[PDB]
Amino acid sequence: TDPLKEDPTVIRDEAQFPEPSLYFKVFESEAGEPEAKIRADVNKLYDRWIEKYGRRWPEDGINTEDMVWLAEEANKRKRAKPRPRGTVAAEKTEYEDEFMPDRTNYEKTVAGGKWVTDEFESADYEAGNLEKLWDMYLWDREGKPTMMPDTPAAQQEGEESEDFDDFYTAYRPRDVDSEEAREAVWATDEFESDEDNTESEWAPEYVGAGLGLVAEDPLNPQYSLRHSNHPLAPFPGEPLKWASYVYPDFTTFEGLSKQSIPHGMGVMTFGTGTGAGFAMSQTRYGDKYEGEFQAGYAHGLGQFTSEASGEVYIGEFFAGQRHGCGMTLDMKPYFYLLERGVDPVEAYRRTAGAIMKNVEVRTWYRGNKLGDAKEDEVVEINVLKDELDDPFEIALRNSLHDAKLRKWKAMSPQDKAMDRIVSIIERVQRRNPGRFGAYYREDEKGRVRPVLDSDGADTDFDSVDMIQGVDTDGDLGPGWEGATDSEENPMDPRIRELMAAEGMDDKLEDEGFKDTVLGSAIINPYTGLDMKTYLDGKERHQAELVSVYKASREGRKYLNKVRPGALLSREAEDDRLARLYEQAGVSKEDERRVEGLAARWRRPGNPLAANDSDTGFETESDMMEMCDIPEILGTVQEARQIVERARMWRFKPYGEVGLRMAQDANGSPVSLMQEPLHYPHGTKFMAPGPLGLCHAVPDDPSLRQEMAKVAHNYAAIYRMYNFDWDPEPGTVQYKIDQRIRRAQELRNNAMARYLAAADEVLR
Amino acid sequence: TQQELAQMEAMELATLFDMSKPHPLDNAAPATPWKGELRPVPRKIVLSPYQYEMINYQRMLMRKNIWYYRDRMNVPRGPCPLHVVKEAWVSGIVDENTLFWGHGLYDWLPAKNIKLLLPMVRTPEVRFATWIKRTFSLKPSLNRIREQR
Amino acid sequence: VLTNTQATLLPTDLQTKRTIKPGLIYTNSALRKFVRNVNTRLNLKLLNSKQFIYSKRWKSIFSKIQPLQNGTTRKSYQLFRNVAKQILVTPDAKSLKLITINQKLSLKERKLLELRTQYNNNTLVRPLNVYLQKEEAFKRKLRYYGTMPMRKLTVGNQAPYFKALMKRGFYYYKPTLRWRKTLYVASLRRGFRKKSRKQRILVMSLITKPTHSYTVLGKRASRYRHQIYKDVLQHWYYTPFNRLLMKFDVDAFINRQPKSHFLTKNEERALHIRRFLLSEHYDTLRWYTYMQHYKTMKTNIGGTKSFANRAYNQQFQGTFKKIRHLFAITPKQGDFYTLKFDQPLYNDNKLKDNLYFHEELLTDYYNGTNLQTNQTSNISVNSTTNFVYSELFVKLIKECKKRIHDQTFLKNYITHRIEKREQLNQEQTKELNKRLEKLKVWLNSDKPDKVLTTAMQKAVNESISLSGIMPSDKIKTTYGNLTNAYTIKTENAILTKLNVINQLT
Amino acid sequence: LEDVDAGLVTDEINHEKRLMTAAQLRRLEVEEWDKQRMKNFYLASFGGLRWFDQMEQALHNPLFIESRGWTDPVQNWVGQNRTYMDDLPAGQYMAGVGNAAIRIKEAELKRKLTDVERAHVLARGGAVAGGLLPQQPTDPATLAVAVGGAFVPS
Amino acid sequence: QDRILNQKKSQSDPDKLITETAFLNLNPTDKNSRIRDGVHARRERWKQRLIKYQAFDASTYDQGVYDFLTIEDLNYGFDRFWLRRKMRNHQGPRVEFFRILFEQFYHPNFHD
Amino acid sequence: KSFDITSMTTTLPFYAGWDESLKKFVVTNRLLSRRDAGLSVNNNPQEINFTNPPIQGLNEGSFLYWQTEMPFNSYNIDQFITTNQSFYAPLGWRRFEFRHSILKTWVNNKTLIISLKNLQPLKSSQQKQNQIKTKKLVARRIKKRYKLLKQMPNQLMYSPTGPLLTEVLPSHYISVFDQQYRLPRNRYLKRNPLKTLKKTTLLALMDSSKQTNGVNKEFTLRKRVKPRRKYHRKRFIKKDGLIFPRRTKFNTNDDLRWRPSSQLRRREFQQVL
Amino acid sequence: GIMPRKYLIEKHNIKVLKKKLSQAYSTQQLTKVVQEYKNLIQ
Ligand SMILES: O=P(O)(O)O[C@H]1[C@@H](OP(=O)(O)O)[C@@H](OP(=O)(O)O)[C@@H](OP(=O)(O)O)[C@@H](OP(=O)(O)O)[C@H]1OP(=O)(O)O
Ligand SMILES: [Mg+2]
Repeated sequence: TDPLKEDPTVIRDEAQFPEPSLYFKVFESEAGEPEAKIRADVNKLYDRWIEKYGRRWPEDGINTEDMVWLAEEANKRKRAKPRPRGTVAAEKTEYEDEFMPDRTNYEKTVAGGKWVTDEFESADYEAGNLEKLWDMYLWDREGKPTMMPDTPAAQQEGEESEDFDDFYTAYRPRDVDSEEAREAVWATDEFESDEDNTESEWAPEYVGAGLGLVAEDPLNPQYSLRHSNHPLAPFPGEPLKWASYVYPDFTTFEGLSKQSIPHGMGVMTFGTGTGAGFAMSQTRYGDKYEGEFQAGYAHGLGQFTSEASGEVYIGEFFAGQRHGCGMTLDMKPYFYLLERGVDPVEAYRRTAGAIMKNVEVRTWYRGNKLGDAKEDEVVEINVLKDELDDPFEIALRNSLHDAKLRKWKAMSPQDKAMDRIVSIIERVQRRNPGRFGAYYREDEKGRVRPVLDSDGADTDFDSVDMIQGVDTDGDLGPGWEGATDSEENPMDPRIRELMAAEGMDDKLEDEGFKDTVLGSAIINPYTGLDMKTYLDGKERHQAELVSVYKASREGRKYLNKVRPGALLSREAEDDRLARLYEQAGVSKEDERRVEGLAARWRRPGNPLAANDSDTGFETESDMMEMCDIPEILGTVQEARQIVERARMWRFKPYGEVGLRMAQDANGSPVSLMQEPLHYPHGTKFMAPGPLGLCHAVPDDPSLRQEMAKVAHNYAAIYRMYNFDWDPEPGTVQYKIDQRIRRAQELRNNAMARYLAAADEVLR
Repeated sequence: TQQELAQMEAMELATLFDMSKPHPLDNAAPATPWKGELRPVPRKIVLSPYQYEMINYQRMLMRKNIWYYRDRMNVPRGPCPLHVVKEAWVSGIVDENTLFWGHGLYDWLPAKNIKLLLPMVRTPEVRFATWIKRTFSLKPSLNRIREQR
Repeated sequence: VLTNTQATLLPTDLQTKRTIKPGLIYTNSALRKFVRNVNTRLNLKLLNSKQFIYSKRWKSIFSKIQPLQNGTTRKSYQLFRNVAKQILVTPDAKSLKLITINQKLSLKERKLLELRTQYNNNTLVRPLNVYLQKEEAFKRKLRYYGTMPMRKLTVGNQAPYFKALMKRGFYYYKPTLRWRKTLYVASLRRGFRKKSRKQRILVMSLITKPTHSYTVLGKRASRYRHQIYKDVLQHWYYTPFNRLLMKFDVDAFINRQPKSHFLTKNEERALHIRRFLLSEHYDTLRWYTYMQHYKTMKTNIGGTKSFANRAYNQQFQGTFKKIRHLFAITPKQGDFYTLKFDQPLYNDNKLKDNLYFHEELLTDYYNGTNLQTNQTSNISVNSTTNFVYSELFVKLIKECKKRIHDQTFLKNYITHRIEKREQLNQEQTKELNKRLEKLKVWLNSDKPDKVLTTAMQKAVNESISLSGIMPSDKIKTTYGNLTNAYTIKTENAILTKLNVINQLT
Repeated sequence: LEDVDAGLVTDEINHEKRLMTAAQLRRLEVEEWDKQRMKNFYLASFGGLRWFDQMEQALHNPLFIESRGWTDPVQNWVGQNRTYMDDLPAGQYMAGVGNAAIRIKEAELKRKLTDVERAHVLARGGAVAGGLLPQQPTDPATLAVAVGGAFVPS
Repeated sequence: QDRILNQKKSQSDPDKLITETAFLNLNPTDKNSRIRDGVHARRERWKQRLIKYQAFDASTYDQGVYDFLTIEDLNYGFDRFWLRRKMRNHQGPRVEFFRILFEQFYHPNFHD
Repeated sequence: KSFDITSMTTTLPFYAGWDESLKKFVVTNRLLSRRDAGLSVNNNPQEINFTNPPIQGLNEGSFLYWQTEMPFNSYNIDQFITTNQSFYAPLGWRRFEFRHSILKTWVNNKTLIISLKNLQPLKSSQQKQNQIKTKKLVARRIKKRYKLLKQMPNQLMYSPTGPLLTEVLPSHYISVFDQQYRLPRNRYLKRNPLKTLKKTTLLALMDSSKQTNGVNKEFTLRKRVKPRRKYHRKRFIKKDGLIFPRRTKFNTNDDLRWRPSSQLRRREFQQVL
Repeated sequence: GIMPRKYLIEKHNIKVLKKKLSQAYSTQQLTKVVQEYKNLIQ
């Protein structure tokens, strides 16, 4: 009845090695390994043999019908909707055996059927498959390609030769996708006919500190770290090692390491250079960081101390860069008075009050303090800003929020995807709507002409954005050089206009070189679209150009001598809107009077929001919500805990840092008492076993204070691993055990209610 | 009336492991009086082949380990291969409660809570010499130092 | 269930007639919808019914200096006043002296500054609204402790470098195609091992499928047969008769440990459970519990800001993907012993001492001694519970000479605006005419359901795969689907506006 | 309270919207980057100016690629780790209460339950407790239900 | 781990300057010199599927290094045993394969 | 309860020595300060300051000596390798416009003469837009200047980078270059499409256009769907080069369709560990 | 090859400061805050 007090007088386990529930399965996490594909096919064969004969073994062997069943019936990957079926032939036989002739293969093989060898080669079948996919003739009667260049490649022009399968799959009619293109050319081999792309290859997950994850196993959250390089990720190959490093600049590291990189906990002392992702001007010789390390950076909780300046920081770090809540102290008067020969008790009595009054508790964003540019009042201000709108807009946008939730709840998945596509396009058009209807013009004398603005551009896009980058408001980013303030020291005119004119010269030379190299190859033969237009992202211009030319006077003369860009029209939209008014019974005079009451009363939201529906995952905050006092106290408390655990890696016996940096009053090395069997000079009380208990501790009170503190920390470590069998009522473990027993009883009751419901339903 | 009971038990399950919200069963009396007893000694263990192979795999991972321990001043002591650990155990310098570290661990643990360390240490000669040293050297010295001071 | 701090923010005597699912997100959603509904009702009721700020410092400065006391400062003032009235003063501004001391504030900024002056001097759901926006901002702050995107590269931000080194600065073992390529290559020596494939026909869709592997003598049957042999031999390698000597040695070795160290699977599961509940109990004793946004932190992050202060196993040697089919590593697999390098235990005696204290320390050593940082933290927790017009004239006419009225400036601008623009026009017409000739080649020989580009079709299919519903088939998205979705969106917006207009009568 | 009980919580709905937006935006950005790399490769190869080789190399930079986030799963874009919940076994051992009831009912009565009676059984069983039993990973009492089924009787 | 044990001669040449101590501190991913063309060295059938590397682990005190040749592949169990299978080649496929596997290597998880 | 959860202890090892003020043999934990350990020694009343134990600077020879042993490395030496310099200053490309993919706009909607007296002062938001456009032309003149682009193989060094983001990186950053990507020839085609329309391709286009009722077809030029077979398979040569496809007949539902008439060296792989 | 790039951290800090006090609808504080930051650069 009591699960926590089962009788352990017989302990026995019945589990085999290898365990069949762990061995005979392919995991979903094993996607991206080709041997897993071979193993999945073999496991399907095992299941088929089990359901036929009760064992994982065939009666004779692998048959031909197992191969057909594996190729056709087992893997049945999902395609698009099938094309309209044809009932009559649209071609006629000209010579003999020109065409292939007009229950499944597996059950034909089961009922007696042999597979003998055909005489045609593989390239003929793949050519026929490509012709059926394109639905057009891809070779002529003489054997020469129609849609492909039939001359050998010009080696001096920079070209190489291509086979027809590569060309007719990489250049294809846009209603053929990559997977049926691979199927038509018989791309089958798991190891050599497949390559991973650069954007789709597997990588370890980034998890940061590792908090806030979804646990696959609720009792063991650490199992969710298994696909990452977190320091507590289970089984990372090589063990974490105790590293003691002296660098050539005399920076030293001591603590845990992963593949020789500081990546767990430890202590770094700074030499003439720098370390742990700190900037070069932050450190001096002999400064110290203690705490958490990830990938060589100070990352997590820690303490920075400088003896030279007296600065102490306790708090959070992100990538070596002082991010989050922190406490700052100035210990310089105490250190200064200690350096001039004052004993520490008298020095503390002189300096403690002035040190305590100057403690600072703050929020840091990225190496810099917050709270001087109104960061603590921004959220409230934005709330008040939403109250300064006219009432019609407020009522309308709240109604929009409710209606958007209601219609998203009722959508199909395909409707949901198309809705998000439309939202993305509306987000894009607020920065570049295009110039639809104003790319080309037809002036007098016919003569189609391009439409340019005052700076010669036919589009709003500029490709110098890819190098420098742009901001949220459309301003260009920082360059290679620059003044500190571009409003205090603007660029001198006569230089701005001279460089603008020379920039137009560069643009003209750009168009000339690109038209020389790429302007001759044809992408779309029906519209006259070429590679220079296509690869520059100007297909919109080409559709407008075809439409404008076909209605030009030269266009109609050429056409009878031989003999756009919008989904909806304005009139249809106005008709739909006018129809949609009269369903609700709203005349236009109702809109006139609502606009009258709106006119009589004459970035919308929280900037630090978490889940905005309209996002590009690109707009950055340059602040956070500032820490209150209890959060700062909690993180200082936890950081001191972390600093104690980090200082446990500080003197590796016979490590390099201890051998080189532990010195006497002169520069001479000392023999540290760290040897495991010898306790010299009356220090046998320090031994942790029974030999230490029978020896006398000296009568210095501060040493006994220190020993009591060390014993307290050891008991705190001990209680986390050793537990009582029968805990006394009134203790913490008794409370925990009572809650565990209650959890089992409640789950059993809920299970009994589902069994009652199942017996009621099945009747 | 079962529906009221089921909703109350579901909301009880929702806050059961909230450690800051008190529960009526946290200090309830046990059914029998407490009389705090020890777990009985199991005296008979039959291992599965799974357990045998897991012990062998762990022994393979731990073959090349160099150990370290802490003393009563929280100072780490010297490089300890297995025979140095055996010498320190026999001499009484360390015991099963001493904090240790080796490869495979993130932090310092007592020796009894580190898997397979005590079976590696406790050779029959080691057990006999540890008993000799405890009985005839350290306990008379402990009684002498208790009487003398 | 809503806390005491929320309960004094909303107006009281509200009755709840329905049971809401437990959790913080449902409570906060209900309060947020309540604030929304009250503001909507207030603005509907309000719509159905019937300031020049100056600067103290600049005004004091410009009153301090005097013209008119002599002809020199008077003439400086006259010159500046002439030029400033010509170019600096806009027609709707009424005086130069008035706008030189005007604080040029926008309408919303001066309204908010009046409101903040009114607040510092001395509605319905405004404090509740402010509280809910604070906890939204705190959730955005809490995202830094987990996985996040870093899609903006800026000067001074070291975080994307940390992400790149975390994802690529270490080797993670996984048997990809890259790993199989780096281990063993074919080393051909007699030409290619693979050859062109031979189709088969049977003797008793659009695409002809490959039937070359419908034989037991092919390459695929060989690969399957090789995998089957490897499975059989891996199982035979661990049969008991083959492992017998190992079974002796381990039986000696594991019997050197004390008998109380052997545990049942239920016992090791129970000890694991007790370990993490003891961590939760210790987490309830920190300063984090006095935060206003505590229990938003607790349900998203936990009771601490570090994983190393929680309960975890010591599994830091060996390789995860080599061990995956051999040993269970988490309890949510079957009832097995998990592979670990640490063991929790039951106490096998009564702890008469504290087990780590020396005997001489047991006489009155109960210190709790405190240093400087401890005392400062305790104190903070207890606190918790002439010549101007001439200079301006010179600067103004010098700037007016620089950026206006400069003929070399005008020359560079006009070459830019006219000559190079018509050059770009000429090259654009030349490229246009080449494209038109290429089009007329097809036009000379000639006698809705259109799909989108490949990027759009792939984006739609990947989101449908992430929809969470049972996986549907691939589709080819057209322009009719896109125009239907756009019209549905615009219909929803127009209909909710007409509903509000019907409420406004 | 009626809107919250109908399931129109803003947190879940906007999370689904942001996941779908992240997937579509990642695909569109990858395709545009592919077209630009193709253009610079052709200008370098058939044109002969090696500045376009350097532009193609700058577009192919690892810091730029993992800054764009194209190699990480899009769940990570909305702050969630990718999970594999079907990899864990679905037996009697640590199943949910409804699923474990289906396996108790499916042990005896040798007829494996189809979809419609399983749907009816779980619907009625959830109707008994008012729908307050945990169904998601973010629901509180997920940990309590996991603790309550962790012990195998013998 | 002295610096002169790893010093190479003449930048463009990646071979060690001191060949008398070149056996010390070798990783399993270091290249084997017996695979150079023109060398008539021993036959090493235990390494035939990992022929470019020195595919064994003989490491000391705390100097083990593992990069894409894992600890389990180098020195554990059936992974190590299966990687060295070319040592045990002698020097139809339809029916006799399963019959020989049933008669020779019996196991109840397949054959029972 | 105390503020500290754990006790803070000094964690220093002990040693024996002479005290000089107590004038006694003493066990203590007082070690020399880290602000001057390693820089100096005092083996006499006179003091030796050591001349080179911490390196205080770095050139190319000493960087080549200590390349894998430093805790940091700076931009000052890493300018002169282009992949490293791209790691320090990457491209700033953000906020993509998808001009290749967005081809339509859902709704449709010339040297004018202007007198100065009819013209209103401009609002401060569009004024900013004009300044932005001029700055983009200035940026093109600084960054993509072709007089420098033409002489960049052999006379000058003009590479496209973004702004410099960091001055110092951790030394193991070059490990992110270890798993190489493919050469672009292995991703894209090396051959152009057709530059002219012959007679047979015009016949094929007319047949295809007749099957689709003048809606025609659109085409796309993408990357490869597979690697090329001749590097891992023996292929039949087909030395005349003529294909003759093998398939079933075209379908519908005169109007009848007609065909138009008139030892091995090994590579060095990149996708390797 | 000595193509020069400058480290532009201070310009970025000024621009961030302007954006931060423009988000808080108080650009009347801009000259004093930017001036004291430029003084503390010195
Ligand atoms: O060049 P024109 O065709 O003679 O145009 C001029 C003149 O232009 P310019 O002085 O630049 O040559 C003025 O135009 P603005 O200088 O004001 O731009 C003028 O305006 P005012 O006489 O009022 O100064 C007026 O333009 P408008 O026709 O708008 O009055 C006028 O044209 P007229 O030939 O019609 O006088
Ligand atoms: Mg945004």
